[PDB]
Amino acid sequence: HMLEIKDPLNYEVEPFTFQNQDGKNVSLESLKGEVWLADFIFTNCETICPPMTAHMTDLQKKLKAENIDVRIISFSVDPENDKPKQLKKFAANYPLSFDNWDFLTGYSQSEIEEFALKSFKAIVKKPEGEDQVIHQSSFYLVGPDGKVLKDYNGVENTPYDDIISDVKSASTLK
Repeated sequence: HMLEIKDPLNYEVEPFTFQNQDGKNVSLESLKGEVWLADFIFTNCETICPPMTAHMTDLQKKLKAENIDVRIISFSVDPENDKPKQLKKFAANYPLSFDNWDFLTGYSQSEIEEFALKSFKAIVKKPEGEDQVIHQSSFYLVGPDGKVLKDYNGVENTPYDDIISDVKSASTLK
């Protein structure tokens, strides 16, 4: 045994309704039941170079097999300055497929705040990100209830299973 008997997570992402990069409305309603993948990023600074979305892009392939109605959601970090147009432009660089990939607006950080706080601690307002600034591109695997059950970090080094698990227990063992 090491980190106990592994790093089970249960990170409940509070349901809400969002608009995707198609201007199309989607809620957790459409995903709760399913094992849907999640991430969140900006693209505003950066030239495009590291394997940032590359992991997601690679997994988009696998997704065909997982498809059922699992979607890989990807919400905007600081959507006021970035905006879904930047995610679109970035998707025009990282050679990805909207195919079965819901890039979500979230809208103003006031809107994004409570959502991303509860869900992931991932707001931009008072904190800048004190972690999710430099080059993080962490996966979440969001379970059927809406609780996350695995993470990964793509570029390895800080897999985020371990951290989110530890935070899970430390919080109040969700």
